[PDB]
Amino acid sequence: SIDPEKLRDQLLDAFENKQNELKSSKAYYDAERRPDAIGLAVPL
Amino acid sequence: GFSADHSQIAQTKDTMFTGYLDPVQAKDYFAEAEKTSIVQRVAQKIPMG
Amino acid sequence: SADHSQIAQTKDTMFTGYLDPVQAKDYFAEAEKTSIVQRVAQKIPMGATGIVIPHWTGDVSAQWIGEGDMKPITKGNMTKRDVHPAKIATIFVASAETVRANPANYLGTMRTKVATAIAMAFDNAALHGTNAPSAFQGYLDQSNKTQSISPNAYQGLGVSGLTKLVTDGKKWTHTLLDDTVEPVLNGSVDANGRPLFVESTYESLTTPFREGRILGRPTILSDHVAEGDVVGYAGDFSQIIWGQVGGLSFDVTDQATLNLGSQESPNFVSLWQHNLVAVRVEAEYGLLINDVNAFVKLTFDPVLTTYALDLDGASAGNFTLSLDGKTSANIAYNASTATVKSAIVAIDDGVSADDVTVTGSAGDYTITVPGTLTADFSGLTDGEGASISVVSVG
Repeated sequence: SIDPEKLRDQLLDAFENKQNELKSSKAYYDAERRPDAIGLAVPL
Repeated sequence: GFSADHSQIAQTKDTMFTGYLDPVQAKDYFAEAEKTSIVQRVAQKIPMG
Repeated sequence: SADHSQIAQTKDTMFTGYLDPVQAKDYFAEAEKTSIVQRVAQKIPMGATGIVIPHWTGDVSAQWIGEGDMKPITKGNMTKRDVHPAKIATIFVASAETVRANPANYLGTMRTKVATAIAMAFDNAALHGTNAPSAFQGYLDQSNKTQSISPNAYQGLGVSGLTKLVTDGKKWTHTLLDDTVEPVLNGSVDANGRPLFVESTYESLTTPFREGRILGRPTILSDHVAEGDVVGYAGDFSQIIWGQVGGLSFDVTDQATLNLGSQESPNFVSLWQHNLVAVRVEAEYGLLINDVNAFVKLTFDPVLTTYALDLDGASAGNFTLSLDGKTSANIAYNASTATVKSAIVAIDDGVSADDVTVTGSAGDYTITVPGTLTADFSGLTDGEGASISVVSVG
């Protein structure tokens, strides 16, 4: 058994570690700006 | 008593038995509780990259 | 990569290119060697911690008594010896393209050749003691007894050799011979010039070389038991126990880093950086011979034996020396070197100053004699570590 006070805060950590990588999958479907999508021959 | 290998009388002290009759392993009855951060209990958690 | 570097395999002079005329066999490949010791000694179950063998040692005793004559007290006593494993290991390394192509099945060929090299190292470390690890206790060649066999093998093994073996209370159970022994078993004739060991028209192979018996004992044959003057052994092969903690592991990487140099002059190569691949090979063995004097070494005729005498720095009293159970006088712990030679030729036996030799000084003598030599430290006041040992070939 584990104290649910500790388990809550352990699980928000695991959850937020996922959110940071889910950002990448959202960026294609929402068609957001991506560093690799920018066509290089265009002047800055 | 008698000496460690007293020639007439066998005893558990006698060198001949060493490796039989050892003391048995027990758990650590005096272990500390594994302590943990106090600042993580009082400061607000935030996400970071 | 440096082509034909001494460590790395890579596409170099060793490969023809795999053209159609390359023959599917090396038609002159000799068949692969195998361990002898692993087929004659007791295999004992063993783990990484090693094991303890207990032994009894009490003079348990009882006495005749009269009517009412009150009875005596007695003792058992017990002892132990521990035995430990030792690793034997090696690495081989090849270019990733060499692993890909596997030319002439070099990788499979290596994986069998290392296994044979390890099996042969275990034989020689147990038989001859060559480069033996610290953990092994005893090796066969360390025996204090030798018999020559070459003029007539029957008189050799069954009579002369057996006499010097049973006289110590040791016993004969097996005999182990090199394939170079064949032409001294062949012949070994009776006085009318017929051979022993083979039937009346000489078409049959020779009886012991069939793996047949000699005077009830089985004969074990080998292509590699010989070294120096020694061509075989006879003794109580129950006195040998051996163990193996795990089979040959093979472990493989492109990702690790090796050193191609020695430890103090290293040349680190990342396998990933040069795109090499390496294979680790290892096994753990253990061995114990209960005592090495349970075996008589077998040789051709004129053999002569060297012994090293070591008093462990003891500082007053006398030792004494014996050949064939005949016993010399007491000799001082510091006696001048020619004294030892004089005390040996003073034995009631045909040993003489032209055959016997000695070198060294007080308590570090090396003795050379045409027989079974033993030493007694009972006359020595502080000889509490005193010892004698048999010297190798070199």
